[PDB]
Amino acid sequence: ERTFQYQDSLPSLPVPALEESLKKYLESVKPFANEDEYKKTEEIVQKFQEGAGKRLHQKLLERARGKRNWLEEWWLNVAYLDVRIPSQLNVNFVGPCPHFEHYWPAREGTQLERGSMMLWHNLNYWQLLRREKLPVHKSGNTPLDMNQFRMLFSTCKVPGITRDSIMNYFKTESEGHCPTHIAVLCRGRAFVFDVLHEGCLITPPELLRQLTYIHKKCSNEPVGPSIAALTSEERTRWAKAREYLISLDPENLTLLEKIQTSLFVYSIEDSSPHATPEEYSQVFEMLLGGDPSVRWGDKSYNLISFANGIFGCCCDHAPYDAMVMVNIAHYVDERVLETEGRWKGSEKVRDIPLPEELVFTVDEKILNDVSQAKAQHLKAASDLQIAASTFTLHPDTFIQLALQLAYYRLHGRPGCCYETAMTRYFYHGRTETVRSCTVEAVRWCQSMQDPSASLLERQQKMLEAFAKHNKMMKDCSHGKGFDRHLLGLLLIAKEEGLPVPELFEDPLFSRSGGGGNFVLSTSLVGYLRVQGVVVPMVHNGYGFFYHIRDDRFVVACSSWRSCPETDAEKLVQMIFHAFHDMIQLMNTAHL
Repeated sequence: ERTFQYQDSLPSLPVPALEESLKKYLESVKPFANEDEYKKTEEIVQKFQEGAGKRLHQKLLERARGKRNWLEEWWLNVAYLDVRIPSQLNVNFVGPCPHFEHYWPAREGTQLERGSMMLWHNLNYWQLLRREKLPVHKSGNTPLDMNQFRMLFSTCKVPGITRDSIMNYFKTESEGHCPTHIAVLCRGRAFVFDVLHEGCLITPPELLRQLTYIHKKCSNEPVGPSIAALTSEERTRWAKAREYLISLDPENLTLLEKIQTSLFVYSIEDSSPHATPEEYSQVFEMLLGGDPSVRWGDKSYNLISFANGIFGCCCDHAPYDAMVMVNIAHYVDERVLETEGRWKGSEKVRDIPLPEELVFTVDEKILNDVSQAKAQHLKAASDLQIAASTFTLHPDTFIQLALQLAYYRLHGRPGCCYETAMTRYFYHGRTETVRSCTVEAVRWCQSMQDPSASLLERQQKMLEAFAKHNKMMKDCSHGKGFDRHLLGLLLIAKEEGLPVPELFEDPLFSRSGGGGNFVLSTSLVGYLRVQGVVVPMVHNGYGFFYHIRDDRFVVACSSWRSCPETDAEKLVQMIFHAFHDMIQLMNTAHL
């Protein structure tokens, strides 16, 4: 069995029935509307269903007739590439490598040694992928889309004036040649070297010589021009800075492309985030913040190495979602476990070429832009607050409802929530929105705060909330959600120069979360001991992510300090109490 052999067999992303989508939409706005607003929205939806919507839907069906995935290109552009805000901090997702839970606890002086092994395992993953030896993901006997794995290596975003682009240089052995070098960022400088020698992958001792060489060379020398810091800027500012940089010397483009085509970028940081099984929220913070001078925000996969032997991944969210990163990070975690975090092979170090430095041609203007880039990123990142803890009826639904209750208790109102739903059953399927803030969820939350509510009432309403969320998640992952569908209708109109339908201008459309206005941006990040996180979707909102183990729940929450109303730590404390109360309710109801 080969990694991508089922791709040509995957079913097309479906287009739900208009009526069902509009029914679900109407039901979703109830928690945020009074009688009048609801009646208004209902009439707007009815007219839409009878007129413009019916026509736009037909056009969407025609698009689907010619595309195995009618949403793919649109989603990439509208959700990522066209967005102008600095993506490195506000869009990229990060994930700490869980090796400090066992063999690699935080310890000064272990950066280079552990680093050599981190690269070795990551590269072995790449070899498996290139040979298509990576196991095909399946639900039962049904294969899932594996296309996102092509975006892990040799993939990089390139800034544009109005629209960025994704360059995917990866290729399996059957398709052709694939770049074989990695890029290392250190002290505002950049180096590259081939990972192959005489046909085989170089070993940890050899990789250690490369890293040691780079580290030692830069340590007692001033920080370089830090061109990488430009990747953390507002997208248009970076696009222009990139054009200017290239105008200074054609060769500069060659240097940029070398970074772009590298299997991945490895960053050497001199900071040491507190990272223990108990407290490691700081790893998330330095991963999203850090020193821009050694981070290539546009890279799909930027492996980060801290001074205390701690590691993490920072990824561009544009080409793929977090699960690919979770998979490789877990793969590495297993390798470290099986090897006791050591290289027990030959200590020989063959005579391989030393890393080559990419020396960019720069002038006073470029250096001023670089300076500006670093400053804006550091300032913006300093406003980020991260709270991470471990707590020890589908678990995902349980957590989603607990979050609803926690927010309800902490802020006194239902929080419109976005939960990622994967649609990998379909060709190049990525995600769909699950709206956790349902009428059922709110009714249950009210009963939990209702002194006159009987144990039986609370249990009954909670179960009804579970059932609703479960059905919702199932439909969404099966392509029957409605958020992407409505987006598609909107894009059909725009692409033809037709006006925006009134349904989207309706106050309830954005109050219910539409248009990227969810106060709670959430997602399960799997069951592989790896945790991921991104900043909130809105200034006065939260980012809440988690992963599930057979004996615990691990959560990571983000919020903006400049927003006095929100507090990531308090929300996490609140959800833990929520977990407690729900557990108690279930056990008591047990009887």
